[PDB]
Amino acid sequence: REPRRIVIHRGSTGLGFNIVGGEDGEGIFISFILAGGPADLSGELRKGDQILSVNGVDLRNASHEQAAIALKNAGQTVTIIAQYKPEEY
Repeated sequence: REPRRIVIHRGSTGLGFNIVGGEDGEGIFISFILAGGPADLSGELRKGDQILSVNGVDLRNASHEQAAIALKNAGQTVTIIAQYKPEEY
């Protein structure tokens, strides 16, 4: 259950995933992976990954809005530290 570093590049549509959580002690979790999008084709992101950071910005205790912002401001090369945490998701 080690965390992993994933580097994805943004596409017209975006990074290709959605997130949930950010509240009540729940972290930011990947809820949806868009087929064929960058998150999908990383081969390293899954539904149920907790996003621990984005370009080094800690999102462990971040609100959903904070996390969305971080993903948008991360630019064209997005480095995600994710940890697969299905029990919690």
